[PDB]
Amino acid sequence: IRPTIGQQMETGDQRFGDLVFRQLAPNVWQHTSYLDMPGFGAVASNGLIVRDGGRVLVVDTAWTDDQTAQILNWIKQEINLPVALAVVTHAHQDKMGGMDALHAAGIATYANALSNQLAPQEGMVAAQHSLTFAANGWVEPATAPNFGPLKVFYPGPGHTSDNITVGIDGTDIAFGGCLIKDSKAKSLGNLGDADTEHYAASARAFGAAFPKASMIVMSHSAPDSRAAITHTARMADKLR
Amino acid sequence: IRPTIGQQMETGDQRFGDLVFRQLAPNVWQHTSYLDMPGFGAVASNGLIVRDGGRVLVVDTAWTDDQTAQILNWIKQEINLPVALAVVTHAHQDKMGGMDALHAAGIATYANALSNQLAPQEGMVAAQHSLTFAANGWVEPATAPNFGPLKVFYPGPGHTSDNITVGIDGTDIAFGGCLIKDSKAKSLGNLGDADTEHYAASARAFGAAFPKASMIVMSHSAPDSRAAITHTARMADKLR
Ligand SMILES: CC1(C)S[C@H]([C@H](NC(=O)[C@H](N)c2ccc(O)cc2)C(=O)O)N[C@H]1C(=O)O
Ligand SMILES: CC1(C)S[C@H]([C@H](NC(=O)[C@H](N)c2ccc(O)cc2)C(=O)O)N[C@H]1C(=O)O
Ligand SMILES: [Zn+2]
Ligand SMILES: [Zn+2]
Ligand SMILES: [Zn+2]
Ligand SMILES: [Zn+2]
Ligand SMILES: [Zn+2]
Repeated sequence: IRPTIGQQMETGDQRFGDLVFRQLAPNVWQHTSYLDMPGFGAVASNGLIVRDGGRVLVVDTAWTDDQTAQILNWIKQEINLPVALAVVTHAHQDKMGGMDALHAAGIATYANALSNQLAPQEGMVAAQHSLTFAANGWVEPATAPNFGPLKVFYPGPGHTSDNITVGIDGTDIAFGGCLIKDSKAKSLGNLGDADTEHYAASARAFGAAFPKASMIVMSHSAPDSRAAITHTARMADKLR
Repeated sequence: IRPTIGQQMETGDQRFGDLVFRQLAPNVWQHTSYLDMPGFGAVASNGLIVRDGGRVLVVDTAWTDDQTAQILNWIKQEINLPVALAVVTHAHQDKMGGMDALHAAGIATYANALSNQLAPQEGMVAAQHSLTFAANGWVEPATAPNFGPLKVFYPGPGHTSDNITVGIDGTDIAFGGCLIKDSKAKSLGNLGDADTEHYAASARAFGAAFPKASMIVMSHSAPDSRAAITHTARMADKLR
């Protein structure tokens, strides 16, 4: 409802069960789910839903299996196309807590190989398939077959060592997950698993990988301008 | 000759210019090079040389180009066979400081894709080829072509997020690089770039990957028993 961390609801948001959905482009929506921590309040987390070529592609789970099943039910009601695959952007609960729900639904799942290696240690179910990356950060194409417009980029260690990012070709949208914070953020969030030496370069690498995108989507704020990238990088410069 | 950090010279060590070489098995030698730190003395770093029939394989550079050129000169004098390739075990100076000497010699160089992505940020030159890894840490074989007895394993983040390890097939030797400290060590060394949460599991994963290796080679101590692995993991348990 009214998160302690994460954006508030605004015009253009559709409530569906315990989740919120917002259309960002003709074929792209943002999903938002909430983890209610007793004595603290709710923490919102955002991911994406993309319609491409008669199928739906999901970026990130919700915090829980039940919330992720609700995402799939929203897709069934609003889009009514098969969900071909999901990409999850690192091995933490806000991005991978709902993997079992995707697997039960027959959806193929993909994550950075390192995310799958870390997953059990982080309390997560690993994805079924591992993405690997060139030294320049771009996904190795044979590991990401039939990805439609999704352009998957590993920017380097930052929020975690395994964090990946996703652009949507043909749109104005790029997704930074938990790496990118908004242009008005006062902190970089949870740095407990973070690489404070390399964070700034990784944020800048994300910006340079998706130079055209004007709508920067992220895990814990509303979509922002490219100022979110510059601000995240400058905040991260202070950690070195 | 007498490092402040690293093993001292014992019987069976051959001094060659500024470096020290020790035969570990009929076809395996340890190379040792020294970085003199002003007011502190020398820090030794160890890598390996492996003969595989009519060719030689190298694990890790020395600290500098000139020291690495001396490794190549020792190989020429003592073995007199071509170096087919080198594998470097993460993007820090002790393991990658001499890349330029390998390249000048025409030696094909390999590192974790992440090491190559970090190298420019660490003041290193990237290797010319990238290794990638499965979700259980084993190298993808197509990325390690014609590696002979070198069995490359990524154990998870520990000393750094990119650290890799190498078993020598057909021997009882496995190389832990800077991840593993000796059985008598009191500290884990430089933890500035370390993953303190995952270190213990990564050290144990290295041991489980090479369960019959009885001689554990590491960057800054003489070859040790498997107690190097178990003691490293025990110290790392304390970081969590
Ligand atoms: C919004 C954050 C500060 S929390 C989240 C994440 N942690 C969890 O998913 C944990 N499971 C968790 C545990 C307790 C709790 O109350 C809430 C979350 C992380 O550690 O990165 N991402 C962060 C970020 O993007 O900065
Ligand atoms: C033996 C260590 C403690 S230093 C080495 C490495 N650092 C360097 O290569 C740096 N270039 C460097 C900078 C200043 C200096 O005085 C010496 C070395 C690292 O940071 O991991 N590996 C460590 C380890 O294995 O624990
Ligand atoms: Zn996270
Ligand atoms: Zn987050
Ligand atoms: Zn963690
Ligand atoms: Zn190091
Ligand atoms: Zn070292």
